[PDB]
Amino acid sequence: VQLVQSGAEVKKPGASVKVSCKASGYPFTSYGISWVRQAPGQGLEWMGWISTYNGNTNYAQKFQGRVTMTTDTSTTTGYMELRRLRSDDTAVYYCARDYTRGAWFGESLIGGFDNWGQGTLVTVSS
Amino acid sequence: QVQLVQSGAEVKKPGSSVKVSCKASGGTFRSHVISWVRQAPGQGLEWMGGFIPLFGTTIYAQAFQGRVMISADESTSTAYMELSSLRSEDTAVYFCARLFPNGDPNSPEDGFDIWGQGTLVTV
Amino acid sequence: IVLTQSPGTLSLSPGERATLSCRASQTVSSTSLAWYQQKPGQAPRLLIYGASSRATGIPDRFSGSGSGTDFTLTISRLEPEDFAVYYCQQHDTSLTFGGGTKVEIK
Amino acid sequence: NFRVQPTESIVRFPNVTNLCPFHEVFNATRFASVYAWNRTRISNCVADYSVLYNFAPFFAFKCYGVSPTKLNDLCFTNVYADSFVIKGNEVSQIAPGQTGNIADYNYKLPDDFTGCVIAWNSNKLDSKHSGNYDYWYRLFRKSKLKPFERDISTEIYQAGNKPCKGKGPNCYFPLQSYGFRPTYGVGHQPYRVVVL
Amino acid sequence: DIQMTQSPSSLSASVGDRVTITCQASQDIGNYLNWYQQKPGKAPKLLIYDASHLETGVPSRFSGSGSGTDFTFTISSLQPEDIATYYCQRYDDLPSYTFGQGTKVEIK
Repeated sequence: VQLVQSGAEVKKPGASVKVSCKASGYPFTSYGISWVRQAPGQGLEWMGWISTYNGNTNYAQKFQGRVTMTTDTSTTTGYMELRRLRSDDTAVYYCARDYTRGAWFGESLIGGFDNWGQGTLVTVSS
Repeated sequence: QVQLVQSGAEVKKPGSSVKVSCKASGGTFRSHVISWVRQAPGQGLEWMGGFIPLFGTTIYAQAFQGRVMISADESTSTAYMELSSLRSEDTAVYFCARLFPNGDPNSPEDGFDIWGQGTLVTV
Repeated sequence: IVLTQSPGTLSLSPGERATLSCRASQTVSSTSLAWYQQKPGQAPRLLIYGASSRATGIPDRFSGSGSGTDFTLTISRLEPEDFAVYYCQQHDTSLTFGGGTKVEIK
Repeated sequence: NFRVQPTESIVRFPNVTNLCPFHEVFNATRFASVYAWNRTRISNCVADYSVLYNFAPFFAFKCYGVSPTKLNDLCFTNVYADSFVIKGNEVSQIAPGQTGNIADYNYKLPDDFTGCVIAWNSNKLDSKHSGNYDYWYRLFRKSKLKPFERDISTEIYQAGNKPCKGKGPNCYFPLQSYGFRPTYGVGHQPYRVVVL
Repeated sequence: DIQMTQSPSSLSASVGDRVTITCQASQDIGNYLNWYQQKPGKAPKLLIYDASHLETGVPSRFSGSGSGTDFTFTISSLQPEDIATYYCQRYDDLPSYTFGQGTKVEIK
């Protein structure tokens, strides 16, 4: 509902990211947070999705080992973790509560990518 | 084709009932379960509740739910909203419509809405 | 497949991040879906091809995102520049335009 | 003899048990196709309902079932929260007994105990003044479906004048894009509704 | 400006009521004519742009027409809800936004 995200994240060509996503005033456990990568101009690249219940994750083959979506279930702050950062990899992503694949099952359910992350404007500028 | 002539436009005052009539315009009422539109003044829409004279008991308006005594007497060429215990909340343009379950096998162009005229109630 | 500009009367004053749902129906990839701004009574501009994406003509102040059926144009600090009429398109599936969500004023 | 003493300490078994899919249906963006009633099996729990009572006017809080209280307190396995969209004339039919047009073709409810079905109009939320034609429902599906099923089965209508597929001319849609407008009655306003 | 007025200004008509609503300005508008209608208790709605070609929304009932000095926003067939005050802004190719007076199409 606010899904508080990080900002102009300063990573490097050969660093790993811990993007923030404060799972906002919703019952965190009963949902799943998807993500898309808004590569500048490239609409949004399908990032993946964390099941806020169990952590079932449909990553992106693009970022197979790169994107490794994790979360601080305690302080409810989503951490969609991508290694392989670089200037060409410096592109903003967002959170999204995945109601397409309704959580708890990793299975397609009614609804869209639900309420969204603030925005992680990853500045890996070189 | 069909017009669903409605009564008029007058104000009604608290405690009492507001009478309006969706009147029969040349047959084409029997299936045509005369439900009832409310159209809250300018804040929002509403459905006054209507009666189900199609061979059974009546549905009541969700919004008011208990003193919406919506009777409608189709053979008499009159409909009614029959809202006993009115206060002020009305202030609206209650329409008579051919609400979704009200098409004929004729007049499919006036499909599932043959609206009325409207009735300005207020205090 | 249909599109739904939810905040038909989104009233956020300039200088404040807002959110404008144009809210599709399918899980359409924005590879087709887009946005088209029209002056309030003129022909649509190429607003957001890619439906989140900023091209040449669009300033930074215009913001937005979205996927699936809940496209939320999370507009950033506003301007009268951003007070035209924006119509989120769907290049997918027989293009149904948008009809609604302007950003309004006091 | 001698003793009494009061001071109530009622430190409780749980600590931080997961709430429920509650505040996820009460607060979802996109509900299901109406006949595919998005019943789930609401999850393990702390479904301590009070987040129920807080909400702004529901316009349908009338607990279709046991009293609108005691749900937080009582402990049932799951209340199978269903999720679907309607428009008011269909919403009128969403109640125990109360069989009518949509609980006469599409969405029926049993004798009682439909959890605490909480309807509300979604004017700003499911239809734009373009008169949205989005969410498909089934009038003339075949007949009224039996109390409280899940109807991803959207069996087509027996419309006669033809043996081949029953459908009268051809394709008698139990696929009715809800086809409403923000300028109708709320009987025909967008309606997103939570069921239990 | 052409300082937009409409001339018929108060065409009274119920359901159907073969309609003529025309935003004849002071002088000629060409293809620079908005035709407005306001939905009460809400924000305005611009149905038609120059002389014709209704927006997606506010259905065909309110139908734009007329190309000359007077551009005719006739209704083919209204219904009780089409009570809407027919003022008319004029999109001037550099913004001037001169709206109208209100040619409300009524019901009893």
